Amino acid sequence: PMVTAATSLRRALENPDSFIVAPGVYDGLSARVALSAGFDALYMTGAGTAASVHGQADLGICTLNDMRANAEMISNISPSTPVIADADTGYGGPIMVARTTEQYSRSGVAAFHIEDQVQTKKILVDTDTYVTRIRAAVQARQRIGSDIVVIARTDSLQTHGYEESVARLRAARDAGADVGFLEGITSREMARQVIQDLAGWPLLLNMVEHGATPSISAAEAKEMGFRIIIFPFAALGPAVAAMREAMEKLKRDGIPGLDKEMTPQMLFRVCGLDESMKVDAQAGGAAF
Amino acid sequence: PMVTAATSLRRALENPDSFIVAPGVYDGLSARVALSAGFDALYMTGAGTAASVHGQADLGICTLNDMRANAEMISNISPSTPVIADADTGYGGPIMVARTTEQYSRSGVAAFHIEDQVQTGKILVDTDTYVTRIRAAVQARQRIGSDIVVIARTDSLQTHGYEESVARLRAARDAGADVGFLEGITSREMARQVIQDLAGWPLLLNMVEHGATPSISAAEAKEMGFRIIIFPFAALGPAVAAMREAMEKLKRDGIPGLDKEMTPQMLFRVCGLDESMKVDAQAG
Amino acid sequence: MVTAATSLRRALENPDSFIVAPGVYDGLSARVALSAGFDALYMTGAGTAASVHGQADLGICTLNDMRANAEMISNISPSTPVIADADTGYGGPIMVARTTEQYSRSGVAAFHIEDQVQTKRKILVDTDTYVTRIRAAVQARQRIGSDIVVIARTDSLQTHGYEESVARLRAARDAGADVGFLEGITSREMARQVIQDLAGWPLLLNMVEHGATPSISAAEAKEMGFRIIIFPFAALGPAVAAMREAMEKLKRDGIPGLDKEMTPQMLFRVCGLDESMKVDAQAG
Amino acid sequence: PMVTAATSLRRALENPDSFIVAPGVYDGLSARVALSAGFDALYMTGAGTAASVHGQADLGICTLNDMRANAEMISNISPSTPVIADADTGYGGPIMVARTTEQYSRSGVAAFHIEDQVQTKILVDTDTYVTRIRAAVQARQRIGSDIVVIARTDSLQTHGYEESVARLRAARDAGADVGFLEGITSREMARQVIQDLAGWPLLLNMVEHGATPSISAAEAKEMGFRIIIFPFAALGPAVAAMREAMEKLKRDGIPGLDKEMTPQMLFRVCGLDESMKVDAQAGG
Ligand SMILES: [Mg+2]
Ligand SMILES: [Mg+2]
Ligand SMILES: [Mg+2]
Ligand SMILES: [Mg+2]
Repeated sequence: PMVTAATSLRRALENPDSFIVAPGVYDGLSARVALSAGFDALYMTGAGTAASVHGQADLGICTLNDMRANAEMISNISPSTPVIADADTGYGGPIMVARTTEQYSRSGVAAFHIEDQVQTKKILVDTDTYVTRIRAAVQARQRIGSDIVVIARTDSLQTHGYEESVARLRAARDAGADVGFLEGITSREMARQVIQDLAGWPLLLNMVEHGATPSISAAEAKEMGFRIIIFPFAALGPAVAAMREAMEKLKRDGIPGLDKEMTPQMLFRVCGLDESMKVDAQAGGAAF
Repeated sequence: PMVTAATSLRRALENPDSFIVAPGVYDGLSARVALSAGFDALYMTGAGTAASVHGQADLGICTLNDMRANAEMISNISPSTPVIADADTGYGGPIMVARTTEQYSRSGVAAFHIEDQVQTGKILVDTDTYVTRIRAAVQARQRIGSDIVVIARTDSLQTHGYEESVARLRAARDAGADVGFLEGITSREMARQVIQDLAGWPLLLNMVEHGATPSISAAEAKEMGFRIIIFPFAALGPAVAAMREAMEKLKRDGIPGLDKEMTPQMLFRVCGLDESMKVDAQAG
Repeated sequence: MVTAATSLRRALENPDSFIVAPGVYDGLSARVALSAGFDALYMTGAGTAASVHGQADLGICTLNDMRANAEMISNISPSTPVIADADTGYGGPIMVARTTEQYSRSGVAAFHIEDQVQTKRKILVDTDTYVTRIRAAVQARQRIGSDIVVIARTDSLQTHGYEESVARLRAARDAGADVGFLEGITSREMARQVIQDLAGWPLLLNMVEHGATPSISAAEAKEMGFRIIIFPFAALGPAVAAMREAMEKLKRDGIPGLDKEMTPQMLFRVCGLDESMKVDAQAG
Repeated sequence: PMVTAATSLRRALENPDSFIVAPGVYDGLSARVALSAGFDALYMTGAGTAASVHGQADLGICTLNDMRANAEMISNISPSTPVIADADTGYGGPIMVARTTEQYSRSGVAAFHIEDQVQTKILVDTDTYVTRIRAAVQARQRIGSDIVVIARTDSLQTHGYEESVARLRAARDAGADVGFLEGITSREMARQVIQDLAGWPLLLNMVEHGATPSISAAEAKEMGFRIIIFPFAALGPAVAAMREAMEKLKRDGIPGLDKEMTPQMLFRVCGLDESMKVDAQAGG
């Protein structure tokens, strides 16, 4: 039988000693680089999928199709490594939440977050309608015997302020969500409070540096009491800076002038050539 | 009415003076970042497509669906910037070579390259099979009236040597292909020779450094007489070295330590936010 | 390079042309309608939902799903106009713009956008949000020089009344729409009344039988002054009733018992094997 | 603990008493319609996929992407019901056969077939064909998938019976679960193959009016087959019905569809009530 990295994530979350550190990846390449560096979890950023798949800002231009194709691909690079995937607002009503839940599960996604924003347009949907997306996800994975981890995100902080944020989290905890995600915590003090306010329920810190949140390392998050830290820009920021200074060097020099170690063979190795080659060798033949 | 950058690439190649630099791009970011640097053609690498879309080596794992979708979105980031796309071996026989051709045209691809390998090393098909692909591609764009530039590429140098490569390319030239492409050129002298051996007919140099070919710059390639130069790992080697570095620093420190400017807003404006905002604003 | 969007556009500026488009949901139903002699086709979203997804018409189809099926049907016979459901444009003006650009590149002759909320959890959006949709579509096609015909549909007849329905149809006309589409017309006096309320603007009749709408045949509808009549269930209804009977009979017998002309050779002929064979012979 | 119909099928096939009867379905409609007729296995046909998804003959036009998506939609209408899908030649070499196998597994497909034709009737040598079967088996062992590997040979009309048998023995020995002699030409050949490969599950393709005699499910079972498929069960009826309705609509200018043939009815055939329960349970 098939196993998923949902089940080992779930099992690590039911354990108070485990802390999940998941760099933000957005494509095959970033996923391979992060895995080679020895990360035991990855986070598929939706801002990065929008940037890579469509070359757009994150304005809600990825469909279910895009987002699931990208999460399934990242989940199956290393199937025993948990992937936490953005799932925006679930791509419609409860029928669409269920469909997303089932498709992410079949794809081997370990966890996905679902938020309280309006599909289209930060504009928010009433709490009732939000818990409706939560319930439909929990019931969907329940129908298919899936251990996928439901993360409940709330984008209500700046809009409606701390207590309303904590209210909407608690409503989603009561409707079955496995983890809470307060977007844009504004101080270390608010991060300690929310751990205490939703005591005993796992929480996820979103660590995008240089924004509403002070810079909190993974050892410090763990000690404040979070259960997951994600860094959605760990790969994007570096990649964009280097591609820009590489492009400009090419435009000056007329040749990329890459280090003698960036052979194409090496980039196929980063992408698991050796493993493909033994998959081909094992089937008999041949081509290598 | 409705316009493709194949027409304009096409006329550049007709001007004996135009020299085309196409850096290698693989996704929406690399594409956006290269257009921001001021480049006037792009090159969609299929190795880069296999690495980004699937996380795999360049081993023929991308389907026509896969490649056609990545090339349509890169092509429509800047619809007036010619895009040159890997089309591999045209994704099957004549019927599939024609779908690939029609699907790339509708999508506004400016040029694509078809090679002489099995689908499917390196390992080669015969000149008659290879020319059937080339003729399927030409006759298909003629039926729909597409100006898409058909690039005939050969991988026969390593196995069969120089005269075999040249004759495969003459065979393709005679079947209608607009540009030649001798892959894996092994010396400066052979670069000078192919150009004169196929005088009159424009040629593409694939410049992936530190492989089979000496390191030739845009400037040395235009002296030799190439009409197009491409740099497939131009976005992708820099992105890999930078991510690897950032990940093993994040592993040691427990925090990215990103430069103050690498913010999500930075990325949004790199990805054409101010224009997305104008579109919405203009609709009401 | 041409699309049927152009020819449908001038068919609609010429006052004597009337468009008869039977509902088609996959490539088979498209090939069968074309063979019957039909000069236009209508891609039902109801049917697309049922076929690609095996689901009721519940807003479960994505722009990815609708656009693939619309490109395919449009390109079975590129010179025959295809009118495609485009639901609510799959989001805000940013998505409405993508939808228009993608259908245009796809060869799709005409598409329709409505005033329902994208995601229920009939419920409509206000008129300004609706007009924003229609405006995003006109502007999007104008930027890329696309002739794709923009059909403004309203589902407000039941929820708001006929006077409101007419006001939303006039507000869509003012925003640049090419054709209007009152959904669910309840009588012929209302039919003749909408044609007159929006005099000089072409209107589309949705003729799904046994609904809110009396039975109006292509000729009567032309005579009244409609310029397009669609029959979304023309293929779906007969396909479903016959497959259900075939299956129950196979369940009873243990063998299908099909007519001797129900063969894989008849299928392939239906689905243009002779032309696929002309194409492959040509490349050789 | 997420479960797949591959497990129940593979376990049924270990139990001699079990006989598998599956009609051919090509899309969500024809699959809803067969399931409602009481069937407990479904066959996804490749010729019907090409005709529905692409509008084309069964010519090698479908891609892994086309074929895996239609397969996952069909498996997931009734996930406890086993679905046998076509997999052509597995879409490349060991690497693509393995992707095909992984992706089919994750989609809930219960069994698939891989045959011995060239990717692009012309056959590949036994060794190459066995490499695919072996790559299928090893791919699914690696992920712990119970997916059923069916080995198909199309060698009969080109090489005759004894070559056919040699190819299934070689697929068998490499790990395939079931054998599929395409185009069996008599009742005697049918008993001879079942026998020559005793104790190895066989499948009978039953497409009436071809080279195979009409053999019903009951007779196939009595013979020794473990699986009977009816690829054309839904295609034949669908095409004839639509043709006839299309021609009638052309003459009459109105479908004149039966009073039963409505949206409500389609939406019920495609699971409307179950969609509404799911909604009411969410809200809550
Ligand atoms: Mg998001
Ligand atoms: Mg390639
Ligand atoms: Mg619709
Ligand atoms: Mg097939």
